[PDB]
Amino acid sequence: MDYQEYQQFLARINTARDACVAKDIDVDLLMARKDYFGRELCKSLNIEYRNDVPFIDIILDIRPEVDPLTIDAPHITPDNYLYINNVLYIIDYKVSVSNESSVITYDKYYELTRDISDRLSIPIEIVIIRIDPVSRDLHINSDRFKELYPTIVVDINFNQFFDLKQLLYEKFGDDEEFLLKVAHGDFTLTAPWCKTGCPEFWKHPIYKEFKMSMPVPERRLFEESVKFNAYESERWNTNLVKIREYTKKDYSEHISKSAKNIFLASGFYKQPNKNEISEGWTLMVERVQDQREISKSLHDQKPSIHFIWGAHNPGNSNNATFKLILLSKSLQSIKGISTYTEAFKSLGKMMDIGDKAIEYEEFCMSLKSKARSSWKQIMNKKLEPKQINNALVLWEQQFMINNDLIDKSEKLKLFKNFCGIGKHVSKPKILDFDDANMYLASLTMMEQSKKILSKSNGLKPDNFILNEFGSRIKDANKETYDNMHKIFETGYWQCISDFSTLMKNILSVSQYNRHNTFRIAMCANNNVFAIVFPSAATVVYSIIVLHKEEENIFNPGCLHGTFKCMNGYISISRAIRLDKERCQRIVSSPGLFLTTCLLFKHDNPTLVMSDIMNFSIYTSLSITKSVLSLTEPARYMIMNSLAISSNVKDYIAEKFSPYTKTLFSVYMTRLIKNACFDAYDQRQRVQLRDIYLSDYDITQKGIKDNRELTSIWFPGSVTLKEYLTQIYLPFYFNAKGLHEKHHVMVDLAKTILEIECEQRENIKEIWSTNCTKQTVNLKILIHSLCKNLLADTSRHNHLRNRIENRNNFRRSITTISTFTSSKSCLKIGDFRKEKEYEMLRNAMPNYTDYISTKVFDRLYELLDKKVLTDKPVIEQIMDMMIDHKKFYFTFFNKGQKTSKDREIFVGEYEAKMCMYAVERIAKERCKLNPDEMISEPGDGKLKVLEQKSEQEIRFLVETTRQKNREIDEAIEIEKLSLGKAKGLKMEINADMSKWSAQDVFYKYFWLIALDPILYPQEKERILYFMCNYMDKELILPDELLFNLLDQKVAYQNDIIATMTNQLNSNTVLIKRNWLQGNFNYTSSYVHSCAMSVYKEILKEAITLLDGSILVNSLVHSDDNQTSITIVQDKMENDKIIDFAMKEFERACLTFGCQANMKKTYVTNCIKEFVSLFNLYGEPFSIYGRFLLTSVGDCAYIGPYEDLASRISSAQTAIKHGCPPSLAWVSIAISHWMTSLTYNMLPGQSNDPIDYFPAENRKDIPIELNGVLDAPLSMISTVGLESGNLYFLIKLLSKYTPVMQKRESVVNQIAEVKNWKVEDLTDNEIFRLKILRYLVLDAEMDPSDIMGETSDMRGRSILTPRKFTTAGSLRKLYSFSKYQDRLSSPGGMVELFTYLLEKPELLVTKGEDMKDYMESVIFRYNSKRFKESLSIQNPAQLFIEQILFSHKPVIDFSGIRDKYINLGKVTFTEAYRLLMRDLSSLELTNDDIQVIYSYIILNDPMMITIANTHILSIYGSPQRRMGMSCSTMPEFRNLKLIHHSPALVLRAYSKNNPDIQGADPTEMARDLVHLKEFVENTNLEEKMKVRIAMNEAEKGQRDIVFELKEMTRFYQVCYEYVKSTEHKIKVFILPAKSYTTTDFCSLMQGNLIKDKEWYTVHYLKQILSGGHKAIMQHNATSEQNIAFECFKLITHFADSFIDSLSRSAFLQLIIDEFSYKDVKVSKLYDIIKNGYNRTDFIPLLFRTGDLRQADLDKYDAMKILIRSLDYLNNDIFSLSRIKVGLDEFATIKKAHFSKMVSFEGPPIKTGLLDLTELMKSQDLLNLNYDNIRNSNLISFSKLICCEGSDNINDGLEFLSDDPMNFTEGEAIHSTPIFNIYYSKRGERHMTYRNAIKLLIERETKIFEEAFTFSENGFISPENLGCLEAVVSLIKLLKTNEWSTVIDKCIHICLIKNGMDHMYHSFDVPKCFINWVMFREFINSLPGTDIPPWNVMTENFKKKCIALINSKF
RNA sequence: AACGUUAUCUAUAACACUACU
RNA sequence: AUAGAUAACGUU
Ligand SMILES: [Mg+2]
Ligand SMILES: [Zn+2]
Repeated sequence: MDYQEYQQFLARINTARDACVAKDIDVDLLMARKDYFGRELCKSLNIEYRNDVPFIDIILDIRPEVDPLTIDAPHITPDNYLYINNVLYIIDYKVSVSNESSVITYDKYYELTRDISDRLSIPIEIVIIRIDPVSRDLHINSDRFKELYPTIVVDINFNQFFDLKQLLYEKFGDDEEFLLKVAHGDFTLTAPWCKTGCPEFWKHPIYKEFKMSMPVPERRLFEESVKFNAYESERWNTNLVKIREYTKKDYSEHISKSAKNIFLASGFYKQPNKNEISEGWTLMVERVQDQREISKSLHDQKPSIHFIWGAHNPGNSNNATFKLILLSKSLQSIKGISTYTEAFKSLGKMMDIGDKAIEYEEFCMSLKSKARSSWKQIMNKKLEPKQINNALVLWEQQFMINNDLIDKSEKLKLFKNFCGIGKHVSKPKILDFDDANMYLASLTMMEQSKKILSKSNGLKPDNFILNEFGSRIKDANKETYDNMHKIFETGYWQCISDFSTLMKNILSVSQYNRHNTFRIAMCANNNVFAIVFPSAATVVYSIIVLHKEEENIFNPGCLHGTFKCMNGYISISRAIRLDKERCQRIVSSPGLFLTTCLLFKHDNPTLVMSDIMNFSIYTSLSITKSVLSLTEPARYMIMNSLAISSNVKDYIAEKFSPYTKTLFSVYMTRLIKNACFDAYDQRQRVQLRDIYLSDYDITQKGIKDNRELTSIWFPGSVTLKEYLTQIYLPFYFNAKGLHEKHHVMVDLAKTILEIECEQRENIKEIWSTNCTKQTVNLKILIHSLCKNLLADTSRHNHLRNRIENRNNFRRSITTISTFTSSKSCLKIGDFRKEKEYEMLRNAMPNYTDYISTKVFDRLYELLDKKVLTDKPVIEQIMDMMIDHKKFYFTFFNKGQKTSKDREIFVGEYEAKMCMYAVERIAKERCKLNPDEMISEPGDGKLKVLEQKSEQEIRFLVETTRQKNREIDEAIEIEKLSLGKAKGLKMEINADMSKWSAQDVFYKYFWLIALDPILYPQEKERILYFMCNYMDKELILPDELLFNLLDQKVAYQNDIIATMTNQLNSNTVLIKRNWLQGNFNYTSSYVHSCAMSVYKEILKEAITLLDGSILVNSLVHSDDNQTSITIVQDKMENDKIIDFAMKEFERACLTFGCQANMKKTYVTNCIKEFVSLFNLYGEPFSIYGRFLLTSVGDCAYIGPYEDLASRISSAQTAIKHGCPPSLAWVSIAISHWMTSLTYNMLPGQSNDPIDYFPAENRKDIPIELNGVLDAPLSMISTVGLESGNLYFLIKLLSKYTPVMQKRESVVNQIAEVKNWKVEDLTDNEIFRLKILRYLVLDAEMDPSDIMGETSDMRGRSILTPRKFTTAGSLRKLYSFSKYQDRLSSPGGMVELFTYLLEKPELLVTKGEDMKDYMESVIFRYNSKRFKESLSIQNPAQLFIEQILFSHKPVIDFSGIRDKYINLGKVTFTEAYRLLMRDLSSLELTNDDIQVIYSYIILNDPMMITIANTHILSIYGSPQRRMGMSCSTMPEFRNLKLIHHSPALVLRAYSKNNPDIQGADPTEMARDLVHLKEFVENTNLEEKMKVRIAMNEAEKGQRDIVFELKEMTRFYQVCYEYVKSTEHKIKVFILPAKSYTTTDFCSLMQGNLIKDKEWYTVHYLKQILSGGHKAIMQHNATSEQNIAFECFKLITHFADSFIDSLSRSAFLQLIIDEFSYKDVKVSKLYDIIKNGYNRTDFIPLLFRTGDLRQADLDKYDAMKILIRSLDYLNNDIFSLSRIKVGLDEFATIKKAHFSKMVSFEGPPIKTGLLDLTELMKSQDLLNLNYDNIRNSNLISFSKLICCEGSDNINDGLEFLSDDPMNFTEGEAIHSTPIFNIYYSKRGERHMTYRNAIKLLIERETKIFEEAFTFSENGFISPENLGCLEAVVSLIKLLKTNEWSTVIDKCIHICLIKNGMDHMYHSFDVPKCFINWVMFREFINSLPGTDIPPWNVMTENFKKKCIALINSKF
């Protein structure tokens, strides 16, 4: 803070030019940070601030009476001291990331002060305060000091110092002397990881080819560089500098040529237009016709939607039996002849139950009841069909196939020709997407669908989502609620819901369907039925629709035929076969449909809901690859069309491959085709917003929001943000796993082998200068690598140690996560038995046998075979790099949502570890590189983009102004503007084609050869590794060989056979394709070096052009974002852009990369990078993806955790900028999906609303199948604790006393003991009982001082148990060993004893090979791990969870245990039993205290959230103008544990604080703290009692129970001992947030309303100083409230009040007002009797005081009161004072929006009441123009005349000093935009003058609005009319419109000087006769003045209504 | 499958819908 | 620089 110091340091940086003083200024910056932290800490702690006070001075201070010069005081200077309770404390402020400085300072101070403490007879306590800059976590060594001050609420931001340090580094980064000076140490290397190098590497054939490739000098340089040793040489850069100097000539020559190329460049770049697009489309259609088989028949189409629908019949019934009878009767009465009419009639006769409906119902209920009585399914009781009429009924809605009632030939025809059950090169058949007839048919189909579906439902729209979230959504936005109502009312919603429910029924009944039975499924609709035919898995079904009259059904091209029948027509759909995944997608479809509709329609009146519905119903239900082939390429086509420069034409001609098998696909293809042209047309209609820079931050930025762009998928006008949403969202409509393994595997192999062939036949040369494809310029690459390595190793000097520490190089193999997971891995060897396949090995000889096992099992096998050991991992990595000669790889399909899947490669363990080592080296190198982005954690790339955009905008504006100063001065001529400099902002968004396949691997070798921090032996070993790796062999998967060997017709041009010697071997040698994803960091790094070369080229070219350039290149892996800002005046921008693109391509090709010009594009402003956008400084993301993933897959273990998993996605959507109403929509959809999973919808069987005392499902807790209910900040912050938390806040608000109602949460939670339990309502009582007994433990006490937090306790209560099969588990070697141990006598008890001996292994990774083996063996005991190990189908789990809803699935024994002191139980019975049990329980005030203490008081985050909810106050709303990213601050600043939690647990397992890698004293402190926590929570005692009681109950030691209890104990300990986790969570907020309170305020204000956001401030200080698991019983202070109040008062008095009356006004407001319900006199008393008095010098001086000591302290911070009096005799400011002749002392500014928190008696000055001015909203702005252009309505609030004559005298009591006004200037750049900023206005513009102009203008307007009589306003008749109206308004009930009219007419009379008559106004004597009053008001000629007509007429209507209602 | 994350759960061991319609 | 399981996003 202290921004004055900020521009002081900025000026110092600007004037800085020497590296020898850069060190000094950096030290000064660090000292400034130190003293700023010290000042803030002292202010927080309410103590005096000192700075290095001498120790003798404090000795004298504490003991003045003792003589000096007798005890030798040490020369140490403590930062501060505190003497209380006869104890002295030494305080020092430290700002570091580690505690080394703190611990050494502690030791020194302690040792020095022991003797003084001994002699002075007073103990000395050393307190060291440490604050970590990146995360503001607090560290206090002394516990006694923490006891003295329980609450510490320090919260500050170091971002200013970080920015200044960044500026310093960028200003001096190139300076080598500066780099070596500021180095924190020297370059050192640890012991080499290996003792000997690899001598056989030099004879490797790959290295021979390498050597032959380079010319002789390069070979020599390489071979000496690989032998260079940094340790041996006197300088580590010697070889680097030598190589750089050698290559400097060639590098400079190439740079000079590339720069001088700019003149040759022409102005014709690759901008797209209609000609290119048309030619590309023609080429595309020609190519498609060549490849795909085009059809022109409508009958050849495939079903766009696998469904047919019809309206429901209200005339009929709804019972299931009646529906079945109606369906049978309809099927039995088919009229006409057709192919399958006889079969359908036979089916109708086949299920004819006759009139025996009751007997059939009895049978089905009996069977159902028998089934719903067992955990497992019933065996050995074979079912038998029962003959009811002519139907052999086997189960409810199931019918046996009776051959008697069906003809055999008809049966075979129906099953084969139609049903397809039982059946036995061409091209894919697609419809002509460009044929006019096909498009006409598509248009007709869509119009018919819209016509049928748009009809009203005819039924009430009541449903679960609306009922349970209407209030929340409507409060969020009324428009969204109305749109949802329109969605629900239409026929589209009914159709989609019926389809979903019917498809769910189909899925349910298809499980138990046999091969000779058929099922019937019904939905809510009485006309829609589904028939499910026998199956084997796949689901085969047909849809049947009964309708009164034909051609009235929704036919998405899937209707097989319509036939006449009784009471109308029956429509049969074609037989549909589907997979379970698509089945579940259809089931979940309604959520996707509703979300898509709401997202598309959100805030867009020009769009029509019908078109959005029509498009969404096809997008959501599209489960075919046809729409997949369209959604993906559309993004690139439309973006390139909108882009400034892109090669869209090629893309269309040789990439866009449409696959249109449906008419909807043709429609969407036409939509995309039109969108391309229309996007090219409208690219110039994008307009940027006006940047409101602040000279220290950028606010109100981004891109203007106006709808001019035509919408793509439907007619309408959309905003650019909405345009991007329409472009990008459809990609997320796709479904993953739509590829069939056969074809996708074949295509992946084809692509890989084709790339291999291309690289073998053509690519033979490695180094070239002409930029050959797949070639690298050697010289340039070497020079760039040398420069980048030098810079990186100069940045940090201990790189090798950091690499070893962070990547666990020293620790064991078992301590690395990636080596112990359960991912797939490959094993090679003689594995004949396990795989058994025989035909493959027999026919095909050369089979490199392989198997796919798990990583952890492979590691266990390797450890068992003694191949690997517990030695440091890196040594074993080197040993394996030498030993492992051969590498093998396999591949499979990722199953992504793209048109073509991305192949995924799996390698062996040895390759995994060696690649891990190399890639971690590269990653730790890249972490220092600013350009590298993978180093930045996830979601921080958005922040990087925002920072780059804002800094480049700043550079552009500054450079433009600086260059055009002279021209602007000359202007205030057209030729001068012509010759003035111009700006150009360009954004290149690029990706690289075939990043892994097409790459010169040799270029990485040099990156290792020139590496300094590697010893020559390590270099040799790594190079031998890569030489072996380039000889990798990819193994064809066994399935590919299976389906290739079973063709019987050889392929014409089989590349696989050619590479496999006609399938004679299953291994293919791959050389130049380093596998997909193996070397991300390495590749990325090299690309960053290439971007650095490009940056140098551009800078050199601009120097030749004599201009300014700023280039920012961001490189993730292959996706590159390059931003260029060029200011120059030589030639037009087109030549510059063409040159930039050409040289970008050249540089990208230089380093062996290849820019995908098809997907690479150029934009003026929009910067897309890894799916993150930055329109213009404004971050943006397509949050629709997270919204659509709300109904994704989940664990399906139980309702609560699935609700949690989907709320997770809802939260993630919120974090990306989703509006609150859409967030509620997503949450509601998630709740609906979870409810539908377990049949919990309202009215259904498992609906628990009836069984609980709840008005609606909101009252039921989440764990009891309730619904979420909390404000958005609650869910987004605490993560599902929001339910209980919000319930408790509601309780506090409802039941706390009025006096403490508005106090802090701590005061209320302490006063809770005074509640009357008899008042609580049942619902509340039930919820409190559930919290107290089901969640908490009864043994806890309200007097506890430390307790477990909600994070350390579970929440799930009801969890079904499924008797799942064991699985195969055969390939698992570790499983075989575990089974042998299990069969071994007494092995398990020995393993359990070992685990008890080291219990920390239960919750922490083992650090030893034996420990890892024991943990792996023990992990098999848990059935969950064994079940998860085998492959599973999420759809199968979902279906089984649906099916087992009614079976006893809840084990009530566990739920009973939770309360004091039979088998499985159903959900409904569980609810009944739980209510019966909780009825017997009881509550008391102590129980409520326990609940509140254990739920709220534990976590400081909970306290902060409760406070920010209770004390929130919302200010003036305003539209969201500029977004900005911000990370969430840590809510737990205090840290009680220092070591890592795993280390602390390891130490606590024993009692030895001294463990490996453990600091002794710090470890002892941590162990003491953990022991205190354990003994205070009684957790050890509770565990011991539990295990003892269980042992007594069983009679023998249930050892597994002991293991589980130990696991729970250590888990709770681990979660308590958690330090800061440094989670990276980014939120898009309307403003920048630095502190925690600012972040909370922005979050609260952003998530309340869609249209606008609010400014939120709190009545009291929300934060609380406490630890994670310690109850807090003390509130905070009020110092910050006083600070805010007095800052606001002083600044308001100075800015808006006349100087003469300022002191009197301040005295009065101190006298009687109060701020935030706190008397301002109390605040003045607090500030006066406080040590923070130097911040209020002017305020004190305006009341005298200051005791002559404040001046002394102020002088010490950087002089007599008598001087001050004369100096400030002139200056009348209340916040600004001048202590010296020029020295100025001021008070920090504050936002005026908090001013609403003031109240008191009115302050009447003249005709103005300043109290309303504080209470006002509009007139608090600082801009003169804003004040002068207000409305009379806002000013009207200030009118209090009581006998004034003129306006001027009353207005005299207003500030006459000139204020600031905002003015703007044009930027004159390629993207044209304005710049608005505030500056000091001249004298003639003041608050007085602004008020005068506003009042005169508004009074004239309102006067001419009320000139009723033609004579004039002052005419006697108009005066009489005004007297009449004032009499009327005074007599009748006061109205706000009446008051504003009265004030306006009164001020008009004041302006005309008629007030004396105004105060003489009365009821006219010529007029209580109300009838003639009505006559007169009805006679009033309401004028049509555009501003005033509305209020006048509304006033007239209100008055006439009131007078009518009066009588 | 590698990565970069983010958030959720931590048990000893033959049948759904059947609806405001 | 928790483990296990699951899910989602982005890159390869
Ligand atoms: Mg990209
Ligand atoms: Zn008056």
